[PDB]
This record gives sequence, structure tokens and C-alpha cells, in this order.
Amino acid sequence: RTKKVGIVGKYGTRYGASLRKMVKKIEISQHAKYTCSFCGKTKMKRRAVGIWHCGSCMKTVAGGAWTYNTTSAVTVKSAIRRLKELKDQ
Amino acid sequence: VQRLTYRRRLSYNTASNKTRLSRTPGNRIVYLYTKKVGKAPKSACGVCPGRLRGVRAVRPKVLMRLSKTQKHVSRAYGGSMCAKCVRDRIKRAFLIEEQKIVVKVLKAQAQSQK
Amino acid sequence: QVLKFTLDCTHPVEDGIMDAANFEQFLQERIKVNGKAGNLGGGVVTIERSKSKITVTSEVPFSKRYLKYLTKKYLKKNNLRDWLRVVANSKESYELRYFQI
Amino acid sequence: SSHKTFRIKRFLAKKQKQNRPIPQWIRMKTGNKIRYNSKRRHWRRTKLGL
Amino acid sequence: PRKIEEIKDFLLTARRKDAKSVKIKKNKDNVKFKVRCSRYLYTLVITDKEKAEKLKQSLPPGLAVKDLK
RNA sequence: UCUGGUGGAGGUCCGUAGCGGUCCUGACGUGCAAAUCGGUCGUCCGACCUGGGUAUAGGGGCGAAAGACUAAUCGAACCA
RNA sequence: CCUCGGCCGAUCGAAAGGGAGUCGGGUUCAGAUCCCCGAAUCCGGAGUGGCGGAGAUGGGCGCCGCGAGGCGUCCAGUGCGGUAACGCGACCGAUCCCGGAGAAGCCGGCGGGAGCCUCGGGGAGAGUUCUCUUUUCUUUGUGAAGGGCAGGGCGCCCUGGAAUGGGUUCGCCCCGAGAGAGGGGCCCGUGCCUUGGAAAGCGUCGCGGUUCCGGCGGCGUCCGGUGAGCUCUCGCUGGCCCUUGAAAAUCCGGGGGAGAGGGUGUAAAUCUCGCGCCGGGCCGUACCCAUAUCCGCAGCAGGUCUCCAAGGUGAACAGCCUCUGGCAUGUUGGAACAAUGUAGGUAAGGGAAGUCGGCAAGCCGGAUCCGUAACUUCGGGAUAAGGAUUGGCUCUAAGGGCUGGGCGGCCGGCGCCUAGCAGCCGACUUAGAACUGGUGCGGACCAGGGGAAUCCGACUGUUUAAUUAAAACAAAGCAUC
Ligand SMILES: [Zn+2]
Repeated sequence: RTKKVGIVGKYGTRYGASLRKMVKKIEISQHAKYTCSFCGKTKMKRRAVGIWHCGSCMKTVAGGAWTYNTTSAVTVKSAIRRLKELKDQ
Repeated sequence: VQRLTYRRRLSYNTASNKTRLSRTPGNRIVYLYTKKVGKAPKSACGVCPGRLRGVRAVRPKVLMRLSKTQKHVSRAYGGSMCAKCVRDRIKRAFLIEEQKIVVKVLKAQAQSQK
Repeated sequence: QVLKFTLDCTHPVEDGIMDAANFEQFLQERIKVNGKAGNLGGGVVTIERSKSKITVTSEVPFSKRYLKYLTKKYLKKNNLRDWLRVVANSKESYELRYFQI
Repeated sequence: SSHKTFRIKRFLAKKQKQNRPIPQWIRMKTGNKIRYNSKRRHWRRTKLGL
Repeated sequence: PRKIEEIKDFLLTARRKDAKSVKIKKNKDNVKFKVRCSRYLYTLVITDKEKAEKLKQSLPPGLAVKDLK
């Protein structure tokens, strides 16, 4: 239907092309449904900013503002596991 | 077509001014003020989205003039918890207690042998 | 399953302002079965008279309000609506009466 | 309005009872100076202190 | 209003010390026996005229009887 | 990749009720009116319109800012 | 006197938030869910048990009794059913603890129910009848609270194990964390029948007394069909949010088991079950609610918060005409039809030559079918621009629903619905054609003139109430402290 505007066609011409391009990436990720790591079903939607809910197993997870997992979160979780393992062994 | 008027001094379409149409034996259409819709209890588990079964969906103050059988289900945690989560807590209680006996025996046997 | 409807004209004929025989031919001619006037619908409907009591019998669906429509047209044609009115005196009969003061 | 308090109703009752014309025999009293009720109040013309 | 479907229950209701009057009504199809008590008006619907006349004879004494004619 | 459907987004468009008030520099201008009237106009799912209840009081308040508004009174109200 | 015990603090704050429980008929000069009649209901109290029912009345050992059924002794009994979801009329229990309800946004789309509108018949009354019209108009009920049954919904249960994946919605969406299929369970039930209930109300036709008798009587208050129709409401399911859309009184359920009851009576504690008895005090309530009961000095073209909402045309709560209901032209009338004016029109031939300036007016305007440029942030610009059609009448084609498939049944080979056949029912449109009028037809009403450019502001929004709506302010974004 569109060549490049995608999901930000709802804004028409009403903001800059670059601002619509930046929000295009974020609006795709904030409205996507992800696969739940707990039940395996692709029903992990966003309730509010930082709140992600699964409509099958009814699990609520604290995540990112627009994406389910922030890169800072993954690095910190991997680093804490390394620091914990160094303490134990 | 006959047009209607409020039967009370509240002239605003509020949540406590809801009405329905009734035809009288005098062949007139009048307003009847309706009670709010009640809701059945939600399970104490906190994970089940649906309401409980076997309990009347009435407003809370009317609940005290019903019999007890209309307010509960014949089961442990009857009118407060769903059957599915009652089943899960029976198994969760039993299996954790089983693991505790196993752990205590394992640590007692290890202590005796060491 | 037949329908019997009667018409009372006793008062108008006693006063002499109404002709019962003229009513028979008026209903015989200006009457419709399946939307066609005359012939009494191939003999399905029939009209009889006895002492100013015109009875109409039929087996097909026939409504007596249709007869009230026909008798009113007869009265208007004869300039009698100013003294006579058609009143249902029973479930299956109409009667011609005068207007009181 | 129809919805009114007891205090307001009793206040309106008093103003209603004192809105009457002077009696006729008062004019006949010795040394009388009153000819009419000069404190008559009309609802549309003058409004109450309330 | 309560509907009673048994003659035996109707006689028990009529002989209550609470009962005030028995109102008999005749309709085109049935006869209705109505006993007025403190809380409810108990109605018994009988479709047989033979049983209807029997009920009138067996009505308890002293209780007021009114025929809705 | 193209095509035909479905779908129903939007401080989206036309445009009622509502909110506002462009131009006629029209009417009126000892007026219907100490700011109103008509035609024509702007907006009309949103930074929307609105009742009641609450809070802020005069060198103070409040101000998407005009020295605007603060009971027909505002480049510091009104009362004594 | 021990034991328990957080007020996480008095109190005030809503006649639109929360908040148990009433609705039909009649009655006034003015009242009325308030009075009368009738039928219900909530809360509180009942101690000295108000009456029933439940708890709760079994089993073993013997003896007598022909045997049934009784005598003695011993032991039970804070109910019962369903695999389950849960069900049954009750079905003890404190401090303490957990939970629920009260208690949640806005928008969209579907579906159920009702009211209203509509269509086809049957009654009763009325209108028209110059000619027709079996016509046209009116009217054609069953309150709350109980009982039953439709109907709607369900992330509720049992069997079972699915790929050649299947189920399914307008859209989606769902499934080895258990699909489809079959069978159950629960909730809501404002719908229908029923008690209430026809005795009342209404319609119509008569008969009385007298100003009123809720007078008396007869007949009726019937049978159907439709729908993206409008409104309300109940559901289901989605979209949006750097916005996530009250609190508290009040009521309930559960966990635990400190306690209480009685020894086998016809019994006890206890009972959220059925019926019975008594009470519910204080204040408001008339009327206007606005082109005349409010504010603006007034019966002031101003201002002032809501509810219900028929027919036709038509996209419409548009405008225009009409019904129910309402009114008397808006603080006067009569006569005349001068100038000037206010408001509404028209105009030959030119066509902005007027004027600071096309100000004002005029042109265009709806829908269908074609066709649409520069530029561009690729979304738009766009109803760009430009063109054709449009009435009336008579036809044609297409677009659906239900039932059935060899006196009454049925033990049966004997039948084969299979290019979907027959019968019955039904509403709204679309396309094509012929004919036809003095080429007139979105015939009134409603209803964008357009194009090429320059300046400013990005856009939506806001602003000097009463002379400035703008380029001014704000705004997202950018940057700094
Ligand atoms: Zn999950």
C-alpha cells in the first residue's frame, strides 16, 4: 500500500520525515507481540511503558520502554552471573 | 409516539439514574429504575482472569440476605478460590513437603557418614 | 368453516325510507371476490333476504367490515347518512339505527 | 428551589406572613399616622436579603 | 403472590390463623381460590367445576368467603 | 515483486449539535442590548466543550504572554 | 482482675460520585412511586425458645414377639449427592489471617434483548363517496416480587488424542500447557408463559338513578411478517496512551480450630431453610425552569446545567412539508403605497473599464461514470484541473432463507437426494434496455469557483471579554546552565 512510510502513515505529513522515521522503528517494536519465554506462546504484549504481559500464562515482566529486552539489561544480567560465579568458585 | 419523563428529581444521566422501559397494565410506557449489574467473586489466586463459578453476581449489600449455599461452592476455598488453583496448591504443598523430608534425610545421612 | 354475517334494516323499512330489495341488488352487483366485482365470485358467496334481514354467507375469507364499507356507500348514494348509522349489535351482525337528540 | 433547608423555609414563612395590608380599624385609632403598609414587598420587584 | 398446585396445601393455608379471607373467582376456563395471608396471596387454579364445588364445601368455617361476581 | 480484497489508524478532511467570532469595516448606534442582530465565516476525537465542588487575594494571585483577567472597575481591584 | 488490641488519629467535605429496600390502578380547583385500593419488599427487634422443618434419630449383641414389632446392653451420629465442573432447604464455631465485591479510561467493530418505526390480515368506531377506492384515520395492556422455559455468554469440567494440520470471525483469533467431535456445569436472564390478572385499565354499544355512584350490563382487547432501520441496554472482541484512567463507609466468602452439646433421649448446642409477631423517628416535596416566575434596574432579540424525541424526502439529529402536543406573530391597531432608508430580487450590450483593493454580489456546488499536473518530507497535493450523465414510465439480469428427501407408525433386503432438485417464504439494491416530454430532470431544499506565483509562520492549538485572530504566543525538535 505504501512504499516506505509503513506504520507512520497515520501521521501523514504532520511531522518531519526524520522524526517519523525514528518513531517508525520504535512503534513497530512497541506494538509487536513477542514469544513468551515462560509458556512459549507468542502473546507477550505491552501493557504500559516498561510493563509486558502474556495473555496466556498471565505473567507480567518488567522490560524496556518500547522493546521487551533492553541491551543494557542483557549485558547486566550476563555480568552479574559472571560476578556471582567468581564469588562461588 | 409517547415521550417519557424522569420519575425522580435527578435530571442527569448518571450511573445511578439508569432506567428501562416497561409497559403498564394501564397501557402506558414508564421508566423503571434498574439496579447496577453485580459481579461474581474473582479468585484469590491472582492469576485467573475469569470470575468464580456457582456464586450469584449481585451487589454486595444484597449478599447478606442470601443463603450460604448461594454464596459458596462445596469445596475447600469454595467461594474464594477457583478449583484449578486449589488443585495446584494441594500438589504444591505436598510436593514441597516431600522434598523437605528428602533433603533432611540426605543431610542427616551425609552428616552421619561424614 | 363458513362465515355468516347479517344486516338488520328493520327500523328504516318500517319508516319506509329504505328498500330491502334495492339493497339485495346493490350488494349483488357491487361486491368483490378476489378483486372482481359481480358474479358473486363464481357463486362462492351468496346473499339471502328475509323480512329486511340480509344475510351474506361465504366459505372463502370474508370480513364483515367490508360489508360496513358497502352499506355506507349504499346509504350515501340514497342520501341516508344524515338519519341512519351502521352499528355492530353482535359479533356477526350490523344494524341500522337513527341518531338521537 | 424545591430542595430547601428548614432554616430557609422558616425565613420565607416569616416574610410571607408579614406581607399583608394594614387592617382597616387601625386608621380609626386615636392619634393614628399610618395610612398604608409602606413595607409591602413584591416577589418580582424586590428580592429578599437571602 | 404464590401459586399452589395442590388441594391439600391449599387447605393447610386456609386453616392458618394468619389467613384472613377466601376469594373465589369464576373465569371462562378455571376457578381460582385465593387465600389472603399476612405476606402472600395464595392462589389455587382448578380447571374442573366438579372439584370446584367440593372445595367450597370443605372450606374451613369462620373464614370470610367472598365471591367475585 | 505485482494485483484484488479485508481492516479501520489519524492532535486526518467536508460538515451538523456544541465551542468560537473572519468580513460585510452590513444592521443598531438617546439600541432589543453599558458589546446585541443577520448573512458569511473558524473548529467540530481532541492541546475538545461543559455543570457542580475545591485551591490560589491586591505590589498579591493567575497568565499557550494581550499588561491579559482578577464581579460592567486593572500599567496594582473593591470597601472604610 | 487476667487475656486480647496499630485507628496507619478528632471532625467537616457531593440534593450529578459510592450508598439495602415499591410498584400497578384510582382520586384534587390546585398533592402524590407520598393520599385510597391492591400486591410486595428492605432493615432492626423479638430474651423470657412463636410454630414447623434441619441438626436427628442408625448399627452390633442378644431376649420376647408365629413372625412384624417391642425389652436390656454396647458403639456411632456438628447433613447429603455428582469422576468432575458443581448441586441440594438449612447444614455449629471466637480472637487471628487471606481474599472478593463496592471499584473504574477513551475509541472502534460485531451479536442478543427491548422500545419505536414498517408490512400483511381480523375486530370496534370515525372520515370521504361528483367518480373510484373492499378504502383512509384512530385504537387493538398486563407493574414490582416469586416459579418455569427460551435466549446470550463462559481462559468451567469429563472422554479422547490432532500434519494430508485443522477449527473459526465482518476483523481476528485458538490448539499436545489438549484443537475438532460428543456429553455435561455455571452465570445472566430487563424476553415469553404463569401467580399477581381482569375483578382493574382502555375501545365501543346500551340501561339507570341523580351531579355523583371507580353506577350497571353486552361485546372486544386477535393472528402474523420483516430489518446494516433509530434509541436504550446487555455481552463478546479488538485499537490508543513517555495519558493506564478515585477513596472510604458497607457487605460477603474462605483458611485455622480456641470452644460448645448429648449420652441414645425422642435428646442437646446449633440453623444464612419455610411461615408467623412488632417498629421504621427528623427535614425537603406546591409552582416557573424562561422570547413573562432566574441574572442582566423591566414581561430586556443577551445569558443560564440536563432528560424523552413520530411520518415523508434525503447520507443525516441538514434544510423543507406534516402528526401528538402547543401558539396567536412576540409591549398596539386602521388607512395609504411619496422621497430617503433596512432586507430580498431581477436586468439588454459590454464584462472590473468601478475601487486603495473584485469590498459586495455573482459563478461552482449533490451523486455516478471517466480523467487528473507541477512539486513533494512519497504520506500528499486531490473534490487538483477537465469532461459526460442525472426526469417519468415499462421491462430485463444478478445478488437470499426454510423444509423435504426409498389415522399414525416401522422389523426389514427390496430404495440412492450426488451437473443441486422440488415446494414454500422474503427484503433491500445494483447494472442494462426500450419508450416518452416544448432537451426538461441533484427541477424546491441541501450544496467546494478555479489556476499560476511571491512574503510570513512548519502543521493542529492559543490570544487583547467591549475596535487589533495576526507574521504575535505556545508547541514537538535542537542546545545551554
Ligand atoms: Zn506466557
